[PDB]
Amino acid sequence: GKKVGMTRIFTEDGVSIPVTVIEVEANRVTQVKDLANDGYRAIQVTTGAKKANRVTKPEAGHFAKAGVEAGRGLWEFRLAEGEEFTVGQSISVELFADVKKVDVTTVQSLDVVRVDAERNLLLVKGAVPGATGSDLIVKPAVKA
Amino acid sequence: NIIKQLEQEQMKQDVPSFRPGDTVEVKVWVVEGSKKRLQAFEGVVIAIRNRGLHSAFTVRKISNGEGVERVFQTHSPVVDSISVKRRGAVRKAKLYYLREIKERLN
Amino acid sequence: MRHRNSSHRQAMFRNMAGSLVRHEIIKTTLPKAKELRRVVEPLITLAKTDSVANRRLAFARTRDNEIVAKLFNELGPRFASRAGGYTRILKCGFRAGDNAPMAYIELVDRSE
RNA sequence: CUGGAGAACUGAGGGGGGCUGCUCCUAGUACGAGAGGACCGGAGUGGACGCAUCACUGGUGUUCGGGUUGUCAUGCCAAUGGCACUGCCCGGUAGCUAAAUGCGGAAGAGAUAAGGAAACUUGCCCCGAGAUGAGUUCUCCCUGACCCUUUAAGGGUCCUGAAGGAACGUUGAAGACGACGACGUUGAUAGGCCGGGUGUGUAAGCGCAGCGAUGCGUUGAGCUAACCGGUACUAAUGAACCGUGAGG
RNA sequence: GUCAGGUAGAGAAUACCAAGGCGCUUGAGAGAACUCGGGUGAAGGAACUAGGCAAAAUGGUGCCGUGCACGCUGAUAUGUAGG
Repeated sequence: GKKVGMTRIFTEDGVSIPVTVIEVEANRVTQVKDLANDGYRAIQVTTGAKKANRVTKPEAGHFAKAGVEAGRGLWEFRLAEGEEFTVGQSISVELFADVKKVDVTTVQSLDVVRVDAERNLLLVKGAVPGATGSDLIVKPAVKA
Repeated sequence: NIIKQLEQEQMKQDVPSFRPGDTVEVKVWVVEGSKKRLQAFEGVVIAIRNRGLHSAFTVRKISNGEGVERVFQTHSPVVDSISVKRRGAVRKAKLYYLREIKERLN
Repeated sequence: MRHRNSSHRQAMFRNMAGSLVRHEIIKTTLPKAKELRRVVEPLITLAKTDSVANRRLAFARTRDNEIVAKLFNELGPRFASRAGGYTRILKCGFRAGDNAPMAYIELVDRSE
């Protein structure tokens, strides 16, 4: 996701929680790594959009192979042998609904305040590294 | 625009209009174990910070012996109502010099 | 960490800005020309609309009656339809004295 | 199992780390002849050190704005500007700093010693192929001619300049050794012109009364830099250089 | 050693000007890895050190307290005691 400023939310009881507000477009998978080829399980995902004239076709061909629209940058995360993903699958922010602690890259064990899909938005209690408009990686807290 | 859209619904439009140097009464919720009480605070506004959802104002109260300053968050749920008693006729944005007033009749 | 003294810097731009208006073109170092823009166009924008207060404020800057007369009379109307970008910078090699990058800075006019 | 580029991963090894104390439930329990009264595990509340670090809480801010003393210039009064440490004092919207706020140490697994512990080896966080089994996985570009000829990774001539990258120019909050984030005309990164918000808190000019020093109407208005929301009628344009043409 | 104007001020200090004398014999852009020197910056104002040293604070006089007045006075008086 992309960091978009910071604000606070007031609760009904009265306390105010300072929240880092992160915008997370739909993340669309581009490549799936497996034991047979890469020796490990991971999925490569992209986000955003890039100008056609500026995206070099070595990546465009790589994107076109998966039917994926050219995004900005590429990231991939290792799997936990408990989930499966297919090339071209679109991943939205609702996956964070069931998890209360998240890791933002690293500042770890941050409470999640609110998640919505209609506006592709995620909320984190605290501060995260980087200025506004920077790229952030949000994953569930490992220290359970 | 993402930030602004997020705070518009959180802000409250029932904010009364007051100016620095005005005598203000503000009601604040109080929690004592399991009860909600309304506490009334009397004082004079000596500073207002306008930032939208983060807008706040400082009120100085001359207590029994010494003054007490209190910074209220305008849009916080803790504050319930704000009422103006006197229309102070000052010509300064921040009245910090009262640490060490006329009436506007307008 | 950035993420002449102030008085000298302010006076120099005030003088150079007046000379630019008077002559419509001047030869100066490229960094000076770039920084001069942030002082020059704001004058022309103010001159687009004429008022007693604007005339006085325009005088408070450049402290010259000739320039104010030059403004509000033809620089105003000549740039009324133009939304910014009243200045043009042309690089003209380097100064022989100290190899400084020099450039002509000239208002978009003189199309006779 | 050595052709020439732009990305995403596997992580051996190495470096920074194994905070402390108290209360409550477990419990008028274990041990002991009574009183006194657990330890561990779990949860919660402070302080110290380090990373991240600004929506909200303070301070600072030599450019903008309000007020003012002595003197001077702009042929004048009023209205300004420059100098006297930023003339002196009182504040603030962006960037930089913490007192405040927020996160991390704990738990689990194989191997302990003494007689199955906070130390070692891990898990968590940051960095990592000048770590030679020699570029894994994915993707983009390339099938061009004659002589000499001791006939073989030999030399010379002619034709060609892809993918990708660098320079110059508009930006540089990565903290000046700079090949780095993006954008460079199907083009809003910066320097302007507008609108909105904040700060400053009643300007210039005009009018009534007092015919003075103030205040009111005009007017919650005028002004406002690095920022927010729009607009290319200005300028980053169009030719080179560098890197090749089927891989022992 | 002498001659050294106007305003402000007790003065021969200091600041601001006229006349006169000058820009001092390398410059244009970019910002600080804090080598140096000032103003300002929360305060349990001594948590530093042998010594609160050097800074800062401070200084005055439309004065009755062993706290008050201070930049301007429609008017008293369109200049009051008086040389």
